[PDB]
Amino acid sequence: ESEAAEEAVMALAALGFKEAQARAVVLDLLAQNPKARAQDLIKEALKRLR
Amino acid sequence: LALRPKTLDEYIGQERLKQKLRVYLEAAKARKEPLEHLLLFGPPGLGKTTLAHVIAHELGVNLRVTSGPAIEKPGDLAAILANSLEEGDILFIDEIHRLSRQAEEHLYPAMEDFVMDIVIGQGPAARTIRLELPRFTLIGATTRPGLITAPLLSRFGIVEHLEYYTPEELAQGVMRDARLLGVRITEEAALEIGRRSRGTMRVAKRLFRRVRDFAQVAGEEVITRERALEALAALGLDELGLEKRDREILEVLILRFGGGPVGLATLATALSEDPGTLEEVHEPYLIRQGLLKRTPRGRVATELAYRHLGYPPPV
Ligand SMILES: Nc1ncnc2c1ncn2[C@@H]1O[C@H](COP(=O)(O)OP(=O)(O)NP(=O)(O)O)[C@@H](O)[C@H]1O
Repeated sequence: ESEAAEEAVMALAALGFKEAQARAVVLDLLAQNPKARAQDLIKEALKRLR
Repeated sequence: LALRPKTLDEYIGQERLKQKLRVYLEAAKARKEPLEHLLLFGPPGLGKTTLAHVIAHELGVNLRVTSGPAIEKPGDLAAILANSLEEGDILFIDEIHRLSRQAEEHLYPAMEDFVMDIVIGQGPAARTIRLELPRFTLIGATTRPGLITAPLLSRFGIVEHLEYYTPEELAQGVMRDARLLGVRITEEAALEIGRRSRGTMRVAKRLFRRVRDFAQVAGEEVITRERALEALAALGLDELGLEKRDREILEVLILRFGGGPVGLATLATALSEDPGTLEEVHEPYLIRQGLLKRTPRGRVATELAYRHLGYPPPV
Protein backbone atom coordinates (compact mmCIF):
# COMPACT_ATOMS: atom_id res chain seq x y z
CA GLU A 1 0.00 0.00 0.00
CA SER A 2 1.36 3.40 1.12
CA GLU A 3 3.75 4.04 3.98
CA ALA A 4 2.39 7.53 4.66
CA ALA A 5 -1.18 6.27 4.97
CA GLU A 6 -0.73 3.18 7.12
CA GLU A 7 1.18 5.47 9.44
CA ALA A 8 -1.57 8.09 9.37
CA VAL A 9 -4.24 5.43 9.91
CA MET A 10 -2.59 3.78 12.89
CA ALA A 11 -2.14 7.15 14.56
CA LEU A 12 -5.77 8.08 14.03
CA ALA A 13 -6.70 4.75 15.61
CA ALA A 14 -4.47 5.44 18.58
CA LEU A 15 -6.18 8.80 18.95
CA GLY A 16 -9.40 6.86 19.39
CA PHE A 17 -11.14 6.88 16.01
CA LYS A 18 -13.00 3.92 14.54
CA GLU A 19 -10.19 2.10 12.73
CA ALA A 20 -12.22 1.42 9.58
CA GLN A 21 -13.76 4.92 9.47
CA ALA A 22 -10.26 6.42 9.68
CA ARG A 23 -8.84 4.40 6.79
CA ALA A 24 -11.62 5.47 4.37
CA VAL A 25 -10.98 9.17 4.90
CA VAL A 26 -7.21 8.76 4.93
CA LEU A 27 -7.24 6.71 1.73
CA ASP A 28 -9.50 9.14 -0.12
CA LEU A 29 -7.32 12.01 1.12
CA LEU A 30 -4.41 10.06 -0.31
CA ALA A 31 -6.23 9.85 -3.62
CA GLN A 32 -6.50 13.64 -3.71
CA ASN A 33 -2.72 13.90 -3.23
CA PRO A 34 -0.70 10.62 -3.34
CA LYS A 35 2.50 12.34 -2.27
CA ALA A 36 1.13 13.62 1.06
CA ARG A 37 3.17 13.29 4.27
CA ALA A 38 1.77 11.33 7.25
CA GLN A 39 1.51 14.44 9.36
CA ASP A 40 -0.56 16.49 6.92
CA LEU A 41 -2.59 13.41 6.10
CA ILE A 42 -3.46 12.95 9.81
CA LYS A 43 -4.42 16.57 10.48
CA GLU A 44 -6.34 16.79 7.22
CA ALA A 45 -8.22 13.69 8.37
CA LEU A 46 -8.62 15.00 11.88
CA LYS A 47 -11.13 17.52 10.62
CA ARG A 48 -13.34 15.13 8.71
CA LEU A 49 -13.67 12.50 11.42
CA ARG A 50 -16.54 12.46 13.91
CA LEU B 1 -26.40 41.92 25.01
CA ALA B 2 -23.26 40.60 23.30
CA LEU B 3 -20.57 43.02 24.50
CA ARG B 4 -18.16 42.39 27.38
CA PRO B 5 -14.79 43.82 28.50
CA LYS B 6 -11.84 43.75 26.11
CA THR B 7 -8.91 45.58 27.72
CA LEU B 8 -7.58 44.22 31.01
CA ASP B 9 -8.26 47.70 32.47
CA GLU B 10 -11.88 47.22 31.48
CA TYR B 11 -11.85 44.06 33.61
CA ILE B 12 -13.51 44.59 37.01
CA GLY B 13 -12.03 43.52 40.33
CA GLN B 14 -9.48 40.74 40.77
CA GLU B 15 -6.97 43.57 41.29
CA ARG B 16 -4.56 41.14 42.96
CA LEU B 17 -4.60 38.92 39.88
CA LYS B 18 -4.61 41.78 37.40
CA GLN B 19 -1.23 42.98 38.67
CA LYS B 20 0.41 39.56 38.43
CA LEU B 21 -1.07 38.87 35.00
CA ARG B 22 -0.12 42.32 33.83
CA VAL B 23 3.48 41.44 34.65
CA TYR B 24 3.64 37.95 33.12
CA LEU B 25 1.64 39.51 30.33
CA GLU B 26 3.67 42.52 29.16
CA ALA B 27 6.74 40.28 29.52
CA ALA B 28 5.87 37.65 26.93
CA LYS B 29 4.06 40.49 25.13
CA ALA B 30 7.62 41.71 24.65
CA ARG B 31 9.86 38.63 24.70
CA LYS B 32 8.87 35.92 22.23
CA GLU B 33 5.09 35.71 21.96
CA PRO B 34 3.43 33.05 24.12
CA LEU B 35 2.10 33.59 27.64
CA GLU B 36 2.97 30.83 30.09
CA HIS B 37 0.22 28.25 30.66
CA LEU B 38 -2.26 29.60 33.19
CA LEU B 39 -4.42 27.47 35.47
CA LEU B 40 -7.21 29.31 37.26
CA PHE B 41 -8.69 28.01 40.47
CA GLY B 42 -11.78 29.59 41.93
CA PRO B 43 -15.54 29.31 42.42
CA PRO B 44 -18.08 29.38 39.56
CA GLY B 45 -19.43 32.54 38.05
CA LEU B 46 -16.36 34.58 38.84
CA GLY B 47 -15.66 35.34 35.20
CA LYS B 48 -12.68 33.10 34.34
CA THR B 49 -13.48 32.72 30.67
CA THR B 50 -13.80 36.50 30.37
CA LEU B 51 -10.28 36.88 31.70
CA ALA B 52 -9.46 34.41 28.91
CA HIS B 53 -10.74 36.75 26.18
CA VAL B 54 -9.16 39.74 27.84
CA ILE B 55 -5.71 38.23 28.02
CA ALA B 56 -6.22 37.10 24.44
CA HIS B 57 -6.86 40.71 23.58
CA GLU B 58 -3.80 42.03 25.43
CA LEU B 59 -1.69 39.78 23.25
CA GLY B 60 -3.53 40.32 19.99
CA VAL B 61 -4.28 36.64 19.61
CA ASN B 62 -7.50 34.63 19.20
CA LEU B 63 -9.32 32.35 21.66
CA ARG B 64 -10.52 28.77 21.29
CA VAL B 65 -12.77 27.47 24.09
CA THR B 66 -13.58 23.97 25.24
CA SER B 67 -14.41 21.92 28.30
CA GLY B 68 -12.92 18.83 29.84
CA PRO B 69 -16.04 16.70 29.38
CA ALA B 70 -16.06 17.60 25.67
CA ILE B 71 -12.62 16.12 24.98
CA GLU B 72 -14.09 12.60 24.86
CA LYS B 73 -10.98 11.09 23.27
CA PRO B 74 -7.42 12.29 22.59
CA GLY B 75 -8.49 12.93 19.02
CA ASP B 76 -10.97 15.55 20.10
CA LEU B 77 -7.96 17.37 21.60
CA ALA B 78 -5.50 16.62 18.78
CA ALA B 79 -8.05 18.09 16.41
CA ILE B 80 -8.15 21.30 18.42
CA LEU B 81 -4.42 21.52 19.00
CA ALA B 82 -3.50 20.85 15.40
CA ASN B 83 -6.11 22.77 13.42
CA SER B 84 -8.14 25.05 15.77
CA LEU B 85 -5.10 27.05 16.88
CA GLU B 86 -2.78 29.49 15.11
CA GLU B 87 0.70 30.56 16.30
CA GLY B 88 0.14 32.51 19.49
CA ASP B 89 -3.49 31.71 20.22
CA ILE B 90 -4.96 30.59 23.52
CA LEU B 91 -6.97 27.45 24.13
CA PHE B 92 -9.04 27.74 27.27
CA ILE B 93 -10.34 24.58 28.95
CA ASP B 94 -13.18 24.72 31.49
CA GLU B 95 -13.67 21.96 34.09
CA ILE B 96 -10.16 20.93 33.04
CA HIS B 97 -10.08 18.43 35.89
CA ARG B 98 -12.45 16.11 33.99
CA LEU B 99 -10.10 15.48 31.08
CA SER B 100 -9.92 11.82 30.05
CA ARG B 101 -6.78 10.25 31.59
CA GLN B 102 -5.43 9.51 28.08
CA ALA B 103 -6.39 13.00 26.96
CA GLU B 104 -4.42 14.52 29.80
CA GLU B 105 -1.46 12.23 29.07
CA HIS B 106 -1.35 13.59 25.50
CA LEU B 107 -1.62 17.16 26.76
CA TYR B 108 1.65 17.28 28.73
CA PRO B 109 3.83 17.07 25.59
CA ALA B 110 1.59 19.58 23.88
CA MET B 111 2.28 22.14 26.62
CA GLU B 112 5.99 21.32 27.02
CA ASP B 113 7.57 21.12 23.52
CA PHE B 114 4.48 22.12 21.50
CA VAL B 115 4.36 18.67 20.00
CA MET B 116 2.02 15.71 20.39
CA ASP B 117 3.53 12.23 20.22
CA ILE B 118 1.30 9.34 19.16
CA VAL B 119 2.49 5.74 19.61
CA ILE B 120 1.83 3.51 16.61
CA GLY B 121 1.12 -0.21 16.92
CA GLN B 122 3.12 -2.10 19.54
CA GLY B 123 5.69 -4.77 20.32
CA PRO B 124 9.39 -4.18 19.55
CA ALA B 125 8.25 -1.64 16.94
CA ALA B 126 6.50 0.74 19.35
CA ARG B 127 7.33 3.52 16.88
CA THR B 128 5.83 6.97 17.54
CA ILE B 129 4.58 9.65 15.17
CA ARG B 130 4.58 13.33 16.13
CA LEU B 131 2.19 16.15 15.34
CA GLU B 132 4.01 19.45 15.10
CA LEU B 133 1.76 21.95 16.88
CA PRO B 134 1.74 25.76 16.91
CA ARG B 135 3.16 27.57 19.94
CA PHE B 136 0.14 28.26 22.16
CA THR B 137 -0.78 29.15 25.70
CA LEU B 138 -3.10 26.80 27.54
CA ILE B 139 -5.47 28.37 30.05
CA GLY B 140 -7.21 25.81 32.18
CA ALA B 141 -9.77 26.32 34.92
CA THR B 142 -11.26 24.18 37.72
CA THR B 143 -14.57 24.75 39.42
CA ARG B 144 -12.72 23.07 42.30
CA PRO B 145 -8.94 23.41 42.97
CA GLY B 146 -9.64 20.69 45.51
CA LEU B 147 -6.96 18.26 44.38
CA ILE B 148 -8.68 16.60 41.47
CA THR B 149 -6.10 17.76 38.97
CA ALA B 150 -3.18 15.27 38.48
CA PRO B 151 0.50 16.26 38.12
CA LEU B 152 -0.66 18.15 35.02
CA LEU B 153 -0.38 20.96 37.57
CA SER B 154 3.37 20.87 37.30
CA ARG B 155 3.08 21.71 33.60
CA PHE B 156 1.43 25.10 34.36
CA GLY B 157 3.66 28.15 34.62
CA ILE B 158 1.18 30.47 36.35
CA VAL B 159 -1.48 29.30 38.89
CA GLU B 160 -3.92 31.79 40.51
CA HIS B 161 -7.31 32.01 42.31
CA LEU B 162 -10.22 34.26 41.37
CA GLU B 163 -11.97 35.58 44.48
CA TYR B 164 -15.60 36.52 45.10
CA TYR B 165 -16.39 40.11 44.15
CA THR B 166 -17.36 42.76 46.68
CA PRO B 167 -20.90 43.96 46.00
CA GLU B 168 -19.48 47.35 45.02
CA GLU B 169 -17.57 45.68 42.16
CA LEU B 170 -20.57 43.53 41.18
CA ALA B 171 -22.56 46.75 41.20
CA GLN B 172 -19.94 48.56 39.14
CA GLY B 173 -20.85 45.82 36.66
CA VAL B 174 -24.63 46.23 36.51
CA MET B 175 -23.87 49.95 36.40
CA ARG B 176 -21.35 50.07 33.55
CA ASP B 177 -23.43 47.48 31.74
CA ALA B 178 -26.74 49.29 31.92
CA ARG B 179 -25.31 52.41 30.27
CA LEU B 180 -24.55 49.95 27.50
CA LEU B 181 -28.20 48.98 27.30
CA GLY B 182 -29.27 52.59 27.84
CA VAL B 183 -31.27 51.42 30.87
CA ARG B 184 -31.43 54.06 33.60
CA ILE B 185 -30.54 52.88 37.09
CA THR B 186 -29.09 54.66 40.10
CA GLU B 187 -25.88 53.73 41.86
CA GLU B 188 -27.45 52.39 45.04
CA ALA B 189 -30.00 50.43 43.01
CA ALA B 190 -27.23 48.48 41.33
CA LEU B 191 -25.40 48.27 44.63
CA GLU B 192 -28.55 46.80 46.14
CA ILE B 193 -28.24 44.06 43.51
CA GLY B 194 -24.62 43.59 44.41
CA ARG B 195 -25.55 42.78 47.99
CA ARG B 196 -27.97 40.15 46.69
CA SER B 197 -25.62 38.73 44.05
CA ARG B 198 -23.79 35.87 45.75
CA GLY B 199 -20.46 37.63 45.27
CA THR B 200 -20.33 36.08 41.82
CA MET B 201 -20.69 38.07 38.63
CA ARG B 202 -22.96 35.47 37.01
CA VAL B 203 -25.86 35.78 39.41
CA ALA B 204 -25.59 39.59 39.25
CA LYS B 205 -26.21 39.91 35.52
CA ARG B 206 -28.94 37.30 35.89
CA LEU B 207 -30.65 39.07 38.78
CA PHE B 208 -30.35 42.45 37.00
CA ARG B 209 -32.19 40.85 34.08
CA ARG B 210 -35.00 39.63 36.32
CA VAL B 211 -35.11 42.99 38.12
CA ARG B 212 -35.13 45.08 34.90
CA ASP B 213 -37.75 42.65 33.56
CA PHE B 214 -40.21 43.17 36.42
CA ALA B 215 -39.38 46.87 36.65
CA GLN B 216 -39.97 48.64 33.32
CA VAL B 217 -43.10 46.52 33.05
CA ALA B 218 -44.64 49.52 34.88
CA GLY B 219 -42.46 52.57 34.20
CA GLU B 220 -39.53 53.71 32.05
CA GLU B 221 -37.90 56.73 33.67
CA VAL B 222 -35.54 55.22 36.27
CA ILE B 223 -34.75 52.31 38.60
CA THR B 224 -33.89 53.71 42.00
CA ARG B 225 -33.29 52.13 45.39
CA GLU B 226 -37.05 51.82 45.85
CA ARG B 227 -37.79 50.45 42.39
CA ALA B 228 -34.97 47.93 42.84
CA LEU B 229 -36.03 46.89 46.33
CA GLU B 230 -39.65 46.33 45.31
CA ALA B 231 -38.59 44.26 42.31
CA LEU B 232 -36.35 42.07 44.45
CA ALA B 233 -39.11 41.90 47.05
CA ALA B 234 -41.45 40.60 44.37
CA LEU B 235 -39.08 37.81 43.33
CA GLY B 236 -38.56 37.11 47.02
CA LEU B 237 -34.91 37.74 47.89
CA ASP B 238 -33.84 38.70 51.39
CA GLU B 239 -30.80 40.83 52.24
CA LEU B 240 -28.81 37.60 52.52
CA GLY B 241 -29.38 36.67 48.89
CA LEU B 242 -31.56 33.58 49.37
CA GLU B 243 -34.38 32.92 46.91
CA LYS B 244 -37.99 31.78 47.08
CA ARG B 245 -37.02 28.11 47.24
CA ASP B 246 -34.05 28.87 49.48
CA ARG B 247 -36.20 29.77 52.47
CA GLU B 248 -38.72 27.04 51.62
CA ILE B 249 -35.87 24.50 51.79
CA LEU B 250 -34.30 25.30 55.15
CA GLU B 251 -37.91 25.84 56.21
CA VAL B 252 -39.19 22.30 55.69
CA LEU B 253 -36.11 21.25 57.70
CA ILE B 254 -37.42 22.71 60.96
CA LEU B 255 -41.19 22.29 61.29
CA ARG B 256 -41.74 19.30 59.00
CA PHE B 257 -38.43 17.81 60.21
CA GLY B 258 -37.03 18.62 63.63
CA GLY B 259 -33.93 20.79 63.59
CA GLY B 260 -31.77 17.68 63.37
CA PRO B 261 -29.86 15.35 60.96
CA VAL B 262 -32.51 14.85 58.27
CA GLY B 263 -30.67 13.11 55.44
CA LEU B 264 -30.44 14.16 51.79
CA ALA B 265 -32.78 11.50 50.40
CA THR B 266 -35.13 12.01 53.35
CA LEU B 267 -35.24 15.66 52.30
CA ALA B 268 -35.40 15.58 48.50
CA THR B 269 -38.56 13.53 48.09
CA ALA B 270 -39.51 14.78 51.56
CA LEU B 271 -40.43 18.11 50.01
CA SER B 272 -40.73 17.04 46.37
CA GLU B 273 -37.32 17.65 44.79
CA ASP B 274 -34.03 15.96 43.83
CA PRO B 275 -31.03 15.49 46.18
CA GLY B 276 -28.22 16.04 43.69
CA THR B 277 -30.03 19.25 42.81
CA LEU B 278 -30.76 20.29 46.38
CA GLU B 279 -27.05 19.69 46.96
CA GLU B 280 -25.31 20.79 43.79
CA VAL B 281 -27.41 23.96 43.52
CA HIS B 282 -29.20 25.12 46.70
CA GLU B 283 -27.12 23.66 49.54
CA PRO B 284 -23.83 25.37 48.49
CA TYR B 285 -24.86 28.95 49.26
CA LEU B 286 -27.13 28.03 52.17
CA ILE B 287 -24.00 26.47 53.60
CA ARG B 288 -21.67 29.35 52.74
CA GLN B 289 -24.12 31.41 54.77
CA GLY B 290 -24.07 29.06 57.75
CA LEU B 291 -27.72 28.10 57.71
CA LEU B 292 -27.44 24.50 56.56
CA LYS B 293 -24.51 22.39 57.73
CA ARG B 294 -23.98 18.84 56.45
CA THR B 295 -23.41 16.21 59.13
CA PRO B 296 -22.29 12.55 58.96
CA ARG B 297 -25.96 11.61 59.34
CA GLY B 298 -28.21 13.89 57.32
CA ARG B 299 -28.83 17.65 57.28
CA VAL B 300 -28.93 20.20 60.12
CA ALA B 301 -30.08 23.82 60.24
CA THR B 302 -28.30 26.40 62.42
CA GLU B 303 -29.35 28.80 65.18
CA LEU B 304 -28.83 31.54 62.61
CA ALA B 305 -31.18 29.98 60.05
CA TYR B 306 -34.01 30.11 62.57
CA ARG B 307 -33.18 33.76 63.33
CA HIS B 308 -33.27 34.90 59.71
CA LEU B 309 -36.83 33.56 59.73
CA GLY B 310 -37.86 34.72 63.21
CA TYR B 311 -37.95 31.67 65.51
CA PRO B 312 -36.65 31.36 69.09
CA PRO B 313 -33.38 29.38 69.63
CA PRO B 314 -34.50 25.91 70.86
CA VAL B 315 -31.88 24.94 73.44
N1 LIG C 1 -14.41 41.00 35.94
C1 LIG C 1 -15.41 41.34 35.13
N2 LIG C 1 -15.56 42.66 34.69
C2 LIG C 1 -16.62 42.96 33.84
N3 LIG C 1 -17.56 42.11 33.37
C3 LIG C 1 -17.38 40.80 33.83
C4 LIG C 1 -16.36 40.33 34.68
N4 LIG C 1 -16.46 39.05 34.93
C5 LIG C 1 -17.54 38.63 34.25
N5 LIG C 1 -18.15 39.66 33.55
C6 LIG C 1 -19.38 39.62 32.67
O1 LIG C 1 -20.44 38.85 33.28
C7 LIG C 1 -20.87 37.80 32.36
C8 LIG C 1 -21.32 36.48 33.06
O2 LIG C 1 -20.13 35.94 33.81
P1 LIG C 1 -19.63 34.41 33.73
O3 LIG C 1 -20.70 33.54 34.20
O4 LIG C 1 -18.43 34.25 34.55
O5 LIG C 1 -19.23 34.13 32.17
P2 LIG C 1 -17.85 33.68 31.48
O6 LIG C 1 -16.73 34.54 31.99
O7 LIG C 1 -18.06 33.70 30.02
N6 LIG C 1 -17.68 32.07 31.94
P3 LIG C 1 -17.08 31.33 33.31
O8 LIG C 1 -15.64 31.71 33.50
O9 LIG C 1 -17.22 29.79 33.07
O10 LIG C 1 -18.00 31.73 34.46
C9 LIG C 1 -19.69 37.62 31.37
O11 LIG C 1 -20.11 37.11 30.12
C10 LIG C 1 -19.08 39.03 31.29
O12 LIG C 1 -19.66 39.72 30.20
